[PDB]
Amino acid sequence: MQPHLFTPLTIGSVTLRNRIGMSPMCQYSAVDGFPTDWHLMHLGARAAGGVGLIILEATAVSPEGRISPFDLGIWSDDHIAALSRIVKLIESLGAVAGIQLAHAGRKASVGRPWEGGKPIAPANGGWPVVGPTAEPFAPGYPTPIPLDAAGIARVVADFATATKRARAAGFRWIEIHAAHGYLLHNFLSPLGNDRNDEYGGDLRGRVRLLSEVTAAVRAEWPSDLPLAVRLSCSDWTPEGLTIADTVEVARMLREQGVDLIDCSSGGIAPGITIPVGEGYQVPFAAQVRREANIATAAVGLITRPEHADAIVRNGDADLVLLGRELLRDPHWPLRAARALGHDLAPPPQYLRAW
Amino acid sequence: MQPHLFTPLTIGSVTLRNRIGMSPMCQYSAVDGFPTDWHLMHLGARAAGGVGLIILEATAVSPEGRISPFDLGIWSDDHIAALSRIVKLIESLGAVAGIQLAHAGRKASVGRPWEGGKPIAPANGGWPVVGPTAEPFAPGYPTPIPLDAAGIARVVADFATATKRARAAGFRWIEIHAAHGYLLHNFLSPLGNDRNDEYGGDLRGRVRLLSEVTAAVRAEWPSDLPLAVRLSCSDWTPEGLTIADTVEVARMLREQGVDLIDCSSGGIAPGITIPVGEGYQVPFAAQVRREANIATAAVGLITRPEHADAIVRNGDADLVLLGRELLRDPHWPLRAARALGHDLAPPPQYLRAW
Ligand SMILES: Cc1cc2nc3c(=O)[nH]c(=O)nc-3n(C[C@H](O)[C@H](O)[C@H](O)COP(=O)(O)O)c2cc1C
Ligand SMILES: Cc1cc2nc3c(=O)[nH]c(=O)nc-3n(C[C@H](O)[C@H](O)[C@H](O)COP(=O)(O)O)c2cc1C
Repeated sequence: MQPHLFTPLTIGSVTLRNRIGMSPMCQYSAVDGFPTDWHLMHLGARAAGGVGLIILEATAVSPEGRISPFDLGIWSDDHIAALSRIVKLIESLGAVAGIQLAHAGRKASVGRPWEGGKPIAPANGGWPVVGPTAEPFAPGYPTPIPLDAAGIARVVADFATATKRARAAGFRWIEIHAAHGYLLHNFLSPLGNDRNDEYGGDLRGRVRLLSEVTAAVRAEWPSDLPLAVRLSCSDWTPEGLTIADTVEVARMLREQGVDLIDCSSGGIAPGITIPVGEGYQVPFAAQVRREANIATAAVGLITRPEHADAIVRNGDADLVLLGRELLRDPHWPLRAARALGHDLAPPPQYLRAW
Repeated sequence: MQPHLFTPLTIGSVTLRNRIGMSPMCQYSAVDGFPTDWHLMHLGARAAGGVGLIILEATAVSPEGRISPFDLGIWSDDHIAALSRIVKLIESLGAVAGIQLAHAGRKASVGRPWEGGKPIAPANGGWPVVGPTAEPFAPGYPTPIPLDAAGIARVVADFATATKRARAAGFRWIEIHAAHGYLLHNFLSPLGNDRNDEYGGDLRGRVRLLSEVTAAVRAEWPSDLPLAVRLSCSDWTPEGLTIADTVEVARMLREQGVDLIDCSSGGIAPGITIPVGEGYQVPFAAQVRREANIATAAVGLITRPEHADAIVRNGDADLVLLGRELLRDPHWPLRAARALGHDLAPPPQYLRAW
């Protein structure tokens, strides 16, 4: 009589068949924000693998908000068609389709990870980036234009429009990317802010932008459908965001009608030694969930089925997200099920294999 | 000097990157012979997973030749567009796109395996079947209208047009399905085929259909592209086909220009006890390679990386085809490379996971 890895989960009118999600993972394979056949196959395989929730990569609410020129985008109505096609593949295979709205902020305009991931200058078809202050992310990175009032309203509107498009594309779950040194986290974290205005200083100020985005997003997204935020729970130095801070943000987000905190960390700056290891971020998921009375997703080097189960049974999170493990093994849910002794049918096309 | 599982294979203008092929596997997921997003993801995924050669399922050269109403088709020019799209995805991931042309013949007009695979009547969307004699396959199956002068050269033409179509879609490997109880095998096997024409009785006779089909295909198939034929090598019964016969058939197909025999078995009639087990068809692949001096593929309950490798190292076969292993694990070649100590990188999108 406790929740396990293969217990459904209901928020609003959306029921995940189990507690396994595919974590948002950029593919750097879009053209002008448009997906290719790559995306259909990549996301499809996991939905056929048996995960209950596919969350699409960081999808840029605007061109300047992309990590790379190859980022999936949602800044035009033209983006709706190919995304809904992806939604239909995913849902025919019994998973729920979700999407991560993103803005890379001062970390935008870089090359693909597998090409060294170096900043691309505006001469080579980069673009000027934005942020809370003109403080570059690292040596060699561009000097961001600090957002003023007009730039801030633009972002909120951009998230708001993106939300409409996601709805039209048939997504039944949306996550706001407010982690990994990107625009929202950059505002939230003391390490990147020097802003003395209402969008910095105190925690109440530093959270203002995430809060305006959340409200704009939430207002466009039917109360009926799950909304998530992904946070960088800790900056992993004493002078940055701590879990305590995160808890207070989660509490405020809950009040704004967010259904789930997806609990990540890192990214605000380079050179921060982060204690990586199996389930190293689960404790953040545990704390947020207890203390902010909100559902959480746990993530980071979760690869073993019994570990995933323990996370759900121990009430440390509601959702277990797999990144790399699902890249290695899109059929992991099916193996998880047999390892734990739960019932999961493969695609009918594959019955004669199992 | 001599090869292992990850050694390239050249035939004409086509270089397979390793010795691992995906065995043709019917998906029962087409409408009027057209594929869906199911196929693109299903086939793309195994190419993403690093197999050298993707053989598409049994693709019907005519409507009547389909196993099920839901079979892939290549009887119409309409079918070119969608299949080339499948080919471009496959080729973009570094694998070679192949296709198996098929005619279910007497076993034609049945439902999906997971829907009881029971015959479907003409009143109910079924179609009258065709083949060597008027004898049904088993209790319950329709009555095959025997093929005449006319019927025969329609089948031969069909295989030939299909072949033109496959070239147009960009397939660079073609296999003729002359196994599993289907039209060509049905004519080749004494069991259940009592024909007494020049298309029956003697081996010289029983093989005529396959040889003409072979000739037709070869003529349309450019000479720099490999051609394979899958055979049932044994009927597993005393009075049926034997490795001795298959060896003779192979020797004949080598002289017709066929580049490889894909060595399967079974399917002529029900009630034949088949001694299934790991590598149970591999001695057939060995013997055909030994005595007919022709390249071969092995297939049948091969799952282990070292066994697949041992098959190639020993010269039992040139190519190892995996069916069910790849349904279960599209990424098998990546795991098999790691276990045997060969370099095989995953798609760049996935490098962070390996
Ligand atoms: C290729 C790749 C792409 C990623 N893309 C995103 C992304 O678009 N958005 C995001 O919030 N996190 C992204 N991440 C981080 C993961 O979503 C996830 O939080 C973390 O890697 C979980 O660890 P795991 O990969 O060990 O499961 C990505 C990670 C990888 C390896
Ligand atoms: C779902 C499924 C569909 C298949 N469809 C075909 C087919 O279209 N053509 C064919 O020649 N063999 C077909 N086969 C047989 C396999 O290609 C293969 O030769 C045999 O299963 C080899 O053993 P393996 O699956 O253990 O590798 C199919 C097998 C399965 C399980």
